[PDB]
Amino acid sequence: WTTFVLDNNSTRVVEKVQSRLHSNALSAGFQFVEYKAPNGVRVRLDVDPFY
Amino acid sequence: MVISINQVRQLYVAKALKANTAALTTAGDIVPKADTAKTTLYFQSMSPAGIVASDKINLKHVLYAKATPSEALAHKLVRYSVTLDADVSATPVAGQNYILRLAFRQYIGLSEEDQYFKYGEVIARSGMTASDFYKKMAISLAKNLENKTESTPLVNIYLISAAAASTDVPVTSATKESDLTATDYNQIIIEETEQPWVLGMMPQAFIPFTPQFLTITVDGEDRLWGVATVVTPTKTVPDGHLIADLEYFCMGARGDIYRGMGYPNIIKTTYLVDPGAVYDVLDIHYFYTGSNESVQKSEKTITLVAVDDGSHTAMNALIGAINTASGLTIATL
Amino acid sequence: MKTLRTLKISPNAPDINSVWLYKGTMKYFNNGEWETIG
Repeated sequence: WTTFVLDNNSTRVVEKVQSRLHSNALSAGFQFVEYKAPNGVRVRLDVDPFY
Repeated sequence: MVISINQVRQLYVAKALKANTAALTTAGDIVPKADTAKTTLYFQSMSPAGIVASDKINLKHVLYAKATPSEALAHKLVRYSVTLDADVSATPVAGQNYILRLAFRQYIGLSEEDQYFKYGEVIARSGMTASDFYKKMAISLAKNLENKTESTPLVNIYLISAAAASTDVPVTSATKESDLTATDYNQIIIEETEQPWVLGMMPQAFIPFTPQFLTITVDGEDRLWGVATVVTPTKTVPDGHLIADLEYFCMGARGDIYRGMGYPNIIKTTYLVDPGAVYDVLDIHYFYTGSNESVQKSEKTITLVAVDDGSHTAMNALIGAINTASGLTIATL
Repeated sequence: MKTLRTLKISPNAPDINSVWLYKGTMKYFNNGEWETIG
């Protein structure tokens, strides 16, 4: 999606953390779970250990 | 199958032509009986339970009599020729997933609302030739279709090498990349399957389909990576399963309408048509009109079937006899 | 006026709103083609 830019304000892949090594202490990480396709097609996930 | 009737229809099998009611010994024997004035015509059939005679045809009241061959009834299996359209690319484009989508329209239900889709996926690579693409694509389709193990794939898949552009090459879920060696493969063929037939309760139906492609990215636009063009069929479901349901239905106008309903408490009806043979047909349409104030008509058909043997020897003799006897001039197919 | 603001390194062409870098060649969508640069 070259058209868009995924703002960290909204995604928050990198967010703030209280610490003692620093005051601007960060933390990264994100995961994609859903995908909303056209016409109401919504795919969630249900991870099962049996799998 | 349940055919439609113009007030009735009836069938009489003709395994042999004997020329005399005294010469009717074995079942299926038939003789066209007509007086010297050609005022009436009827057929004497050797039933397995004896002898029966067809209703009497007022030869002044014959509407149409046409003999149709067996080829005219053999459903042709619609083929296809899937290929990469040189418009977009005459070779696979690496990195693009060449998905193919088979679209089945008359799936278990009768309607076209009852659709069913079977897919096939191939991601291309560098140096991947067209033949190699058709190969992996055929394999993906087979392993997705034939992998039901119950009755039959929804379609049959074949490859064709340019060396022998007529010889097909089957591809099933048991086939292996190693099994397919030739490199001059041009196309993927997708023919439809003869589904199961059951006298009385599973008629000769089919499942029609169209290969819908899915779009890839060439120079800058989404694009359908192939074209599905129909080629002339090369396989025809024979007539045998078609005449047999005709008899099973046309022998409840003479015999019993109950066939197995009260199962043990039912009649055994002996059907004289071999469902594994090819049969020509001969329909005659005629009516009956009354004496006075009873000029309404009762139209009624009499069907006659005879095994085709290369040339239509059995039916052309039957026709010639009916002509010399009734005075008609039915044309010999 | 067609201003690009992304470059993508890959062996398969990216969206047309980006440049295409692949091992010694860059390409941008011009005249319905990926026009190399000399």
